Amino acid sequence: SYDRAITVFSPDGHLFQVEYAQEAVKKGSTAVGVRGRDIVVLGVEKKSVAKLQDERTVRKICALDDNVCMAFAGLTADARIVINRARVECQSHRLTVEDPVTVEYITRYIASLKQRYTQSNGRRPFGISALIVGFDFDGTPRLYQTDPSGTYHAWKANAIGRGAKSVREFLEKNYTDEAIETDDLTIKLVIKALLEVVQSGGKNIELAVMRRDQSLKILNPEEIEKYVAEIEKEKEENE
Amino acid sequence: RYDSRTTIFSPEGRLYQVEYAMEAIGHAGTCLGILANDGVLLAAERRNIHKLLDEVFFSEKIYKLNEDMACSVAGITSDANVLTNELRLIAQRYLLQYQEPIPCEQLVTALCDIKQAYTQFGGKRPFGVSLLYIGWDKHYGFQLYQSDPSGNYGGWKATCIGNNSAAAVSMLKQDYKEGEMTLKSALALAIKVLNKTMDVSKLSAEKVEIATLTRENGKTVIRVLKQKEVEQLIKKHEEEEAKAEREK
Amino acid sequence: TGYDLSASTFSPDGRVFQVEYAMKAVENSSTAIGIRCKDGVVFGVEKLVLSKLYEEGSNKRLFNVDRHVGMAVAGLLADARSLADIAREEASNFRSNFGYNIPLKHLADRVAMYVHAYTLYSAVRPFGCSFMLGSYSVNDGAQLYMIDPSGVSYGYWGCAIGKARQAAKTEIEKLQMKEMTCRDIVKEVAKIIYIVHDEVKDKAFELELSWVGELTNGRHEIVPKDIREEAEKYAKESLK
Amino acid sequence: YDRGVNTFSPEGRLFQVEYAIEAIKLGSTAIGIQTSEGVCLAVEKRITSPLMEPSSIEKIVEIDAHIGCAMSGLIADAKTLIDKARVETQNHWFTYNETMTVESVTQAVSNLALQFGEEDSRPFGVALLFGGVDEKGPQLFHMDPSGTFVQCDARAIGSASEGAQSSLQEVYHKSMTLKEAIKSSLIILKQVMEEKLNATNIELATVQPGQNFHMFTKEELEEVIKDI
Amino acid sequence: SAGFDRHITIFSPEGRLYQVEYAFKAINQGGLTSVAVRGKDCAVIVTQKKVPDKLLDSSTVTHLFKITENIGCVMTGMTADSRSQVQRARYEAANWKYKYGYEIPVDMLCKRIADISQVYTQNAEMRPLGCCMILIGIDEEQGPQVYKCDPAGYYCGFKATAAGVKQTESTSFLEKKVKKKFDWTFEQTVETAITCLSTVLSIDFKPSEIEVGVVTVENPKFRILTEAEIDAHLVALAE
Amino acid sequence: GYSFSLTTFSPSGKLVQIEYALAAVAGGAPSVGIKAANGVVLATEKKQKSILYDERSVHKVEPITKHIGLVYSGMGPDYRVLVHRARKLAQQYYLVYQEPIPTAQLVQRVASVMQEYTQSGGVRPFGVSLLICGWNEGRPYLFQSDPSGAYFAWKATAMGKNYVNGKTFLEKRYNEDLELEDAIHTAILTLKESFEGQMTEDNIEVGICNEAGFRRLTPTEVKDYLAAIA
Amino acid sequence: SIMSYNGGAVMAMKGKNCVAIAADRRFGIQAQMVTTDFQKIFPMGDRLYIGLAGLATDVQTVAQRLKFRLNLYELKEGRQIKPYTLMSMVANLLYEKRFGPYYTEPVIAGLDPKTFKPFICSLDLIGCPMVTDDFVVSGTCAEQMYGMCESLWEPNMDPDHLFETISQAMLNAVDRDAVSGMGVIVHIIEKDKITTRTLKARMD
Amino acid sequence: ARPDKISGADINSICQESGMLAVRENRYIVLAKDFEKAYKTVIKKDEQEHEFYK
Amino acid sequence: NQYDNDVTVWSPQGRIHQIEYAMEAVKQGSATVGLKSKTHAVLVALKRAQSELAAHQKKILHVDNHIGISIAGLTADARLLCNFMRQECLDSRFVFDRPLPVSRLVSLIGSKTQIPTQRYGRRPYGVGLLIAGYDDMGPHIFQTCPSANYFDCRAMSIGARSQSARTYLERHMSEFMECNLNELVKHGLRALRETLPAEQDLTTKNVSIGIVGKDLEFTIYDDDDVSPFLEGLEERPQ
Amino acid sequence: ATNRIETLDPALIRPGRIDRKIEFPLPDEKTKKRIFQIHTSRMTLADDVTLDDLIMAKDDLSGADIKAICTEAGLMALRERRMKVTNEDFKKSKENVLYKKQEGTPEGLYL
Repeated sequence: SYDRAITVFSPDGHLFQVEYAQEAVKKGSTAVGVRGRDIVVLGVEKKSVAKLQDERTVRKICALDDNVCMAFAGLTADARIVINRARVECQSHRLTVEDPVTVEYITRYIASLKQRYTQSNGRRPFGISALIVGFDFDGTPRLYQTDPSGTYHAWKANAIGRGAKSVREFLEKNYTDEAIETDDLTIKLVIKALLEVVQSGGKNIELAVMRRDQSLKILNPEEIEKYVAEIEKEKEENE
Repeated sequence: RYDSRTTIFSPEGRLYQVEYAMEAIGHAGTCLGILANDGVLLAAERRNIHKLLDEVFFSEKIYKLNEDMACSVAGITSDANVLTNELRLIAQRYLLQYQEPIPCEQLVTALCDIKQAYTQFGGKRPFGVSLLYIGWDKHYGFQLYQSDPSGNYGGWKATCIGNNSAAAVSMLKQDYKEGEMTLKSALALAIKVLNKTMDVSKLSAEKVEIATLTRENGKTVIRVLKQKEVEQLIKKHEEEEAKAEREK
Repeated sequence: TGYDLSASTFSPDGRVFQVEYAMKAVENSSTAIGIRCKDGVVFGVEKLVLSKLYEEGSNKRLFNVDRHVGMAVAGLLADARSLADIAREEASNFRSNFGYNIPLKHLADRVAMYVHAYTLYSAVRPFGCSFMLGSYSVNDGAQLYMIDPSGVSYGYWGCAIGKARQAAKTEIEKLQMKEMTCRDIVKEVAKIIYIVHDEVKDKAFELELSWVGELTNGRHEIVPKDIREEAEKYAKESLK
Repeated sequence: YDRGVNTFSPEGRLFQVEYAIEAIKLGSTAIGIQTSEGVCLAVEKRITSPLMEPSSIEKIVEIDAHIGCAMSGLIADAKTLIDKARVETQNHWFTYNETMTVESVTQAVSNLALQFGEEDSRPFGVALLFGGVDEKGPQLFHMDPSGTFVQCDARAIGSASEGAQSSLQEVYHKSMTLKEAIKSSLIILKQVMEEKLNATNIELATVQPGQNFHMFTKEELEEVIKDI
Repeated sequence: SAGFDRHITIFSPEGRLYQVEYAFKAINQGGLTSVAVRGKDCAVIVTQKKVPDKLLDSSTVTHLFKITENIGCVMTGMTADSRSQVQRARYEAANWKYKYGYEIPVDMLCKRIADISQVYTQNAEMRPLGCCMILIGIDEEQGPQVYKCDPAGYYCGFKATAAGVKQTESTSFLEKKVKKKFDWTFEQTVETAITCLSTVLSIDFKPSEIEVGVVTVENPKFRILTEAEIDAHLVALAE
Repeated sequence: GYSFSLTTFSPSGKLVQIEYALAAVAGGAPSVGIKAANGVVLATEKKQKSILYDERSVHKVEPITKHIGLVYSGMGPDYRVLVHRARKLAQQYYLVYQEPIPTAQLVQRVASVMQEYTQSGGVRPFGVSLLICGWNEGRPYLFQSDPSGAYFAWKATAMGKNYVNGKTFLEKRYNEDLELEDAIHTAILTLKESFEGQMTEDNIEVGICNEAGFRRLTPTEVKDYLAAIA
Repeated sequence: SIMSYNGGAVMAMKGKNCVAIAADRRFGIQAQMVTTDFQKIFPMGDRLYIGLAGLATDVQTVAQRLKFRLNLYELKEGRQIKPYTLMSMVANLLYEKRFGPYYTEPVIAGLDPKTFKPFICSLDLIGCPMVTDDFVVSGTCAEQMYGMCESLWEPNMDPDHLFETISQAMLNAVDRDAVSGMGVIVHIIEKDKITTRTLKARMD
Repeated sequence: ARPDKISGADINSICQESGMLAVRENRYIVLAKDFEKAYKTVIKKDEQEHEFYK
Repeated sequence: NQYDNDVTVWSPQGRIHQIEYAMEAVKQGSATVGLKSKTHAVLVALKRAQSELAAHQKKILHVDNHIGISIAGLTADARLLCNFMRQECLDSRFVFDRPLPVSRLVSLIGSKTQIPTQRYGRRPYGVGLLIAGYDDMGPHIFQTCPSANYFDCRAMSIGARSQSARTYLERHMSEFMECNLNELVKHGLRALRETLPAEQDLTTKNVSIGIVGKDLEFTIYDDDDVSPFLEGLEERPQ
Repeated sequence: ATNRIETLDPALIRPGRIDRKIEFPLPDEKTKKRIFQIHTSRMTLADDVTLDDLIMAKDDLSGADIKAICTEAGLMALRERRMKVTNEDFKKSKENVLYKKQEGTPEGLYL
């Protein structure tokens, strides 16, 4: 019983820092991710270019292997350390059994490390929640999410960061059965998610794709302008 | 209320010591580096300008770290020595392992991880020091970076130190330059920034410090320049002030 | 007081309350005395049965560390057992490394340093024990020692550890200790234990007598107290 | 006060273990019933979103080919304990060419269910139900965070366990049959749950001595649901 | 002031620390008086006993502790710290004799004991040895020496020396007494020691209370005096 | 009641258990050191508490090598520990390089030692500020450090009681170019400015640093010089 | 021998106001050569070279280790290194492997940083320094170079005669040598400039 | 030379202790032992004093 | 009351309240009674349950061929000391190839439990051992405590409301010594039936009896050799 | 009426005392327009803006947001001595009100 420390329970059976460390994620930048049937795609919002510096270093979407893709929320330093560890874990797994690394094993690694990191004596838990997207077994699209407690939790679409309830609520009203594939409709689905974002500034949108066989492709802020134009065309056709 | 250690969180989730480390940063020396191709610069303000020193070190904030990189520094001064010896050791380990100069980004992330390991672990004092980066590589050319006690690092082209440099960043945005790689132009711009931002009346050269880094034919030399060109830079900038009062 | 928590801190007047609280903890324990004669050392402990649940021969505070050295402890019993084990270990090491019997002063100094080191640090408490050390040697005679909870260890002729610490040595010092053999000192210790606290606060007690000296040829053991039965036929004559 | 695992109460007791027993209560419910025909077992999933894939959340896991499990509380402490049991079972088969019986499984788990210690970490926050078939027929086993392990004939855990045990002792006797106990359990489930019972809410795990393999029911559970 | 409740060894405001200067009267819980005298090629220690008891012995009560065959010392304060410091001094003098091949000078031992007390002071979490040690010794080419060791770790060494309980007065008398430039032909030293303690305490007592520790450049062996010769000196100073 | 102890920052300021250590340093014995053109002169202020104490036992001016002097203003028992550290460390340098260690390198490593002791959180820092000097490569140097692990370089400075007044006098009286003897004169002047007046061959203790090496002067030449030097 | 596994020959000769260092070019296994461009003379700062002969693995590893400690020393202290400092550093680096020794014979050749004072020294495989004034040699062939350099050296030598003397000595001693050959690199340095020449050797 | 911690009101009381002790001496003469008793009586805890760490 | 938190801190009255709190934690266990004859040592405990469907928690557990223990208090420390007990048995069984004397075993138990009562970082063990064994001098009934002051007796009883059991031992400790096994065991349960409230009766499923003899190996029983021991009784004198 | 609810007596939120606990969440992004309508119902304004531009700006919504927007727009109006408030007043008012105050905390954290 108190917000210190991590080790003792509440008198009604809670952990304060486990519950409180998710708030740092919940005040963090928004990053969504869906799975198609063949091409999986995701993206972050709030690029927030401050007019005088470069932004190629602030990239919140990366990869550990050619088959898996990353995202996170919360603070950036824990994401840096966890991904730098996870690359070496992926490569050590590759040094073992010669398969491409399954998404399930590396999510069990990351959440397990995060949890046994939390259980120890006075280590501040990683206030992040990762998005781990891959299509490995005959191109079966999978995306799991993490938690500061360290619970991998398999979804079909995902939304975190600021206002994640509303952004996930849009996918409730959007995600019918016949999404994909239909890759173009998955493209427009990512575009409608970016239009349903908390700010949807139009130029602060950064999205990355994976066709389950190719590499990670960073798009261009003219294709997305065409996507916003055809989405506004669909809104006018609704009228 | 929920103060005591660096670890664990305060319930927001916010932090205590990262914020207080930045507020430790703000009351320190002001430095800057500028947008320049074919070279890059560093500026620094002389703390403790009392007359009974020696200045036989030639360098008080600048540390020519590997061959082609220097670093300004700001904050608690002995922790800067602690980090700079280790950072030279990291760069020299990289050179030992590969026989190639370090391309500066993994160097920056390595130092950020060194700082971050003291952010998570407990109970240790995190380094209340931000510090700059100039350097050259085989992949991007001249570069600029901003280290932070959080472990976050920013690739800038016009950098930021604390309360004595928020107005400097405001002047850097309002007087932004792009396209001119002429180093004397950026040196005059930095002279203007330290003329307004420092409270030194008429900008005595003993209170300033300027170091540059140019690419010469294979060598990538670092120029800790002397005082007389600083003197004529001051006279040039004050002639530009006379040009400014031509509108009266 | 307050200011009384850790064993490493001092007081604003300069003493350690942990040492003091460890000292007066043994004050509540049972009375244990000792006295030597000109050719031996006699122990004796006022030991109490709880109500009817004991067995008269359990948990005897008269230990026996070495062939010629044994303890007469009082205080916390398990702490005394642990300290007895450390004494046995030290006597074993001396016997291993030097090939003869441990002199009692050196043994007392090593045990006193062990006690003192357990008074030094803050993670451990001071001991809650106070005990006796008796010995005999043909080249050294009888030596009777005494160890406080702090670690101040020096010698006596006679001692008492328990409630009636003052009230025993009130009349121990009127014993003519030098000119007597220890077989007289047996019934002396019997009358000393028997005079203090016959029936007052508690119900019943029980006597043990340890015994080392020239008569045992360097052995240290409990008397055959039942043999010659020195207490009760004198105790019934010591009530008048 | 009570502030840590290294301090008793003036009357008892921990006062950390008590808060772990309190932290049992937050979880979803689960019910297992021992029948000599075989051990049946059930759980609620408590699905939040339609995006939340139902077969991904694990409640019944497989430790041995004839040993099931069910978890109640913190997911990751349970995952650690399942990991250790999965290791230890295999070591027992390794060193003995035989199956570790489920009571001995539970002794092995409860050896460090309380080995909690930060120096010389915290106690765990999950209660576990073990179902299996040893040589003596089927076995149903109930442990706790405090390691006080005992056999139970039909134990219910988690939230709303009081009326679950009440209506369970209302309906239970020693000579039950299989499908009767299955429907009797799912009646109590749809009495303690808040949502409409369907194919995604619950899942069953049935182990039999002649049907040792596949301690699970997949979409025939729909047919079991529609018979009420 | 405090304020900080001075629990552990930290710096209090303006500017002091209180643990060691509480340990300065851990000597004063001893209830004892110690006097050292260096005038000429002899050196004299004197210190009383406090024995109220007839059941208590007389040989084992001595605080004159022979460190080595040419180095003796005397202790005050609480007895356990004193005896522990004595065994440490014995062990380190033996280590000197093993390593360096010759008998240790008296100064180096004081330096080592001061270093041990400083290390116990520098690092926390150990009680800092509240006992004061006074050393004497003969050195070649330097004559006699007297040194004092603090619990504070500040060793010093000088001619007329005293520590214990009542030695502000003893140092006052030795300021008034060692100012006249008389020679010290060893009975002068015995007389000044006995009379300075006999003016501080003003008891003029039996030869059975004080212990006299001497060392002289005619036999550099440390020497403890006997009852008969103490009585001989006492009636020799009786006028 | 905060800071307490060594693991956290303040809400806005600096480290209180460094500031109080500096306060205990400033509450120390006065001293002065002056870098001249040819040598550097160090001198202290050493009054015995009584007339009993001996002045051939404890020594303030202390050599680290044959060409490096070093004094302090603070607490002796910590002073000896860090000096012994510097001794062993300079000998390790002479083992590795077979060459006498430069004073800047000593200041680097001693500063690293002290900064390591200011690292969190179980020991206190030193109550010791240093004055390091030596005639390395012709040009003499003068290096003052502090318990925070930092260091400086002075022409002339002081440490102890009334160091601000001594500093104003050294700003006033001293200048860049003097000799060793003139530096000795103004050093005894600025020491006698703030000390008590009863100053003999024993109350002060002076070591100099020639280009011929370190030299720790004797009371013979001290009473030869300080017998009413002005 | 183990020293005669990859061959090797390093000659240094002290002139009047300058110093010259030369080595062979051949690299290969015991009788089978591989290449003609193997570096054994490494620049360590300005106007200060080092020569390494013996086992090539120890040569490259010791050269990189010395480069490591050299850069750390010259970046802790902004001045450049004196040659005696280098000699003590190399002796320490070798003597750390007292019982695990590297198999090399380092030769240091450099000038004074302040004056133009020349300097030569050579070391053993455990770190025994030795300063002379005429010449030091190392490698598999020894006695040939000893005879030639004791035959042709004069105390005060203009850089042209120093160059030609070390040229003829190296060429004749390498042509008598079997396992080391295939071209000669020559470094002649001085206060003004650094001259590097390659000689037309017998490629047999 | 004995610090610190003398207040101004204490001097005259020390002088009174010394003078009335000399009245008990039945002499008008102020010796040092008068000041000894005066220091020991009117100082009035604490004191040791010092000479450690300066 | 700020000093009543930790094991290391002495009280200003000198009584470590951590020890007495461990004693009170021991007093909340089950009832059990141990008593010996000259030839046969029998310890009898009481079982309890979580629910009606649940099994009964066993108390008497096997240790060795001539050693068996009762228990009251914590269960993790119970199995911890069980593992240590079995280890100390089989170690000397391996080295000396003899069965142990019981006294040195229980001294090892006290020395094992001393360190978690003196240093900081581990709580004292809430433990209720009653140990029955056979050395060369016959049966022994020892009892333990969290203060590691192990007691030798002839008849003890610890747990909740064990005082009536102790008075029964008082009024039959003269009678225990001569009888054979059967009425000795029914004396034991004529202590356990007074460790209960009188509005219910001691059943089968709640009791276990362990006999070790000078020629008989230590054996635990449950309902089946106990239904023979449960006959031969009268009702309580209501 | 409270801001937080977690630090309150469970004996005071029980019924008998209080029978109608009432949630105030920040309700919806649609009635943002109703508060912009009401708080500009009696001030002359041009068309020149869409409230959707002030719907897709910030994720937490309040009358404390919208009334601050209105008052700062009036400050920018009397700053530029106009009426019939145009779009640039809304844009600068938007940015200055979202900054003052909602950000948290100095960079960075998070980002």
